[PDB]
Amino acid sequence: LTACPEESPLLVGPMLIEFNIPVDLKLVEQQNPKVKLGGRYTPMDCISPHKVAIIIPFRNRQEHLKYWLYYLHPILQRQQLDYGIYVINQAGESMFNRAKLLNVGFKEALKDYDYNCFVFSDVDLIPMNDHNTYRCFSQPRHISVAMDKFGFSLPYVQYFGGVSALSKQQFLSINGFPNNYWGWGGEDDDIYNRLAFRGMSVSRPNAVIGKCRMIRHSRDKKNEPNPQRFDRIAHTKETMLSDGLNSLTYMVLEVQRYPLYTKITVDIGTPS
Amino acid sequence: TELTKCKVSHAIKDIDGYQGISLLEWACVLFHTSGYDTQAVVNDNGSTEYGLFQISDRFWCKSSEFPESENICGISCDKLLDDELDDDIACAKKILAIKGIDYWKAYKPMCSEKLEQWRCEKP
Ligand SMILES: O=c1ccn([C@@H]2O[C@H](COP(=O)(O)OP(=O)(O)O[C@H]3O[C@H](CO)[C@@H](O)[C@H](O)[C@H]3O)[C@@H](O)[C@H]2O)c(=O)[nH]1
Ligand SMILES: O=c1ccn([C@@H]2O[C@H](COP(=O)(O)OP(=O)(O)O)[C@@H](O)[C@H]2O)c(=O)[nH]1
Ligand SMILES: [Ca+2]
Ligand SMILES: [Mn+2]
Repeated sequence: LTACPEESPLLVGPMLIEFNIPVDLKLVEQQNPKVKLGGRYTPMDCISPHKVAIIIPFRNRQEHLKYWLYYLHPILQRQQLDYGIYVINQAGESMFNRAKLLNVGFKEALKDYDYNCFVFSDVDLIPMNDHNTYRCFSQPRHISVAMDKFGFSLPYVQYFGGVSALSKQQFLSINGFPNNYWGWGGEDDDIYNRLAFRGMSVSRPNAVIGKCRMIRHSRDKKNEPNPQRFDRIAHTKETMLSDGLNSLTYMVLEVQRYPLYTKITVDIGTPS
Repeated sequence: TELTKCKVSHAIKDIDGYQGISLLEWACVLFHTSGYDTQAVVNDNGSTEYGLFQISDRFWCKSSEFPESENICGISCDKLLDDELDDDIACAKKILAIKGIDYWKAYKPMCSEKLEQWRCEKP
């Protein structure tokens, strides 16, 4: 009944991450018997102050999700987090909208439990060191700091894509994420801007414990580079007041509870 | 061909300073423009942008599907998809002289500050 230590005694540090040997979700449920229906886990040893909803923007990436679940589930437990896994599956075939799904993940996960922390994670990013905690900090946290994709370097100091974490309040303070970014790129830069325009700075683990692997993959159809991103990014200051949580509309088509996660299929509209 | 900051920086030397843009700014603009990929191809509004610089076939190069284009740079767009940057650079130079750095939309919003991070730190 005593709180979990600040740093988990279960940590292993650097880890081997590879995507060659096929995974069997059944074998994963097997290895992770503590994860309950829906992909919920709560430490029974101590009391974590980190009630974390991990939100994954999704559409046709089940193979990546397999690896994600396999690697992350053991890690999140090692980190003694009271967590929930949410896969926000974009229904349909129109342009992919990453940030909007993230917004949905926020509202949907809140329907389940009183989470105070939100980790937005893409499906293809695996942390290579368990010291890179998936929780919230005194400032918005950028987690996928050093991706093999970028030579294990932050590509630019203003970068906020991949995996990040905002407390409920930090998130609420910026009207959440934007819903108007259709297609690839820029939404993460917009989110970055939103933080600065609200007095928040970015917190990050250093480049060594922040090492991360992104499963190699090609850009998906219906998620082409958004030709407008650069212009939309220049107006974040004004648009963030009218495009975000407060302007979110979506319809839930299906809520699925598997043993290792909760997948929610939603209709989020079209680029208009 | 996915290049790197330093590779880009060394292959791009001849353009440094032209129209007042430094190598720090180009490294920044090019990362956001094509992720340094010389074979980057992207659609916009019924037109295509080619290579490291994302030169458009609308007015700058000739693409088989746009024999009408002004082809201001006088080159086939496919020549901007190989790994020889000489012609890409000369074309980029013309765009700078004519339309200016604002052709690259990532410049203002992404490369207006914090340029030191874009320097190549390898000899
Ligand atoms: O058809 C699709 C397209 C995207 N996604 C999800 O969207 C994320 C991003 O798409 P992807 O092509 O993998 O993005 P990247 O270009 O590889 O990744 C980085 O760059 C984007 C641009 O900076 C970001 O915003 C991402 O957050 C960041 O991790 C994916 O990881 C998935 O979680 C799907 O599930 N299905
Ligand atoms: O904890 C889990 C989650 C998933 N699955 C398996 O993974 C499949 C899910 O496929 P997908 O998400 O593509 O299903 P769809 O949403 O398209 O019904 C299930 O049917 C199971 O066979 C499993 O065995 N354990
Ligand atoms: Ca060339
Ligand atoms: Mn990716």
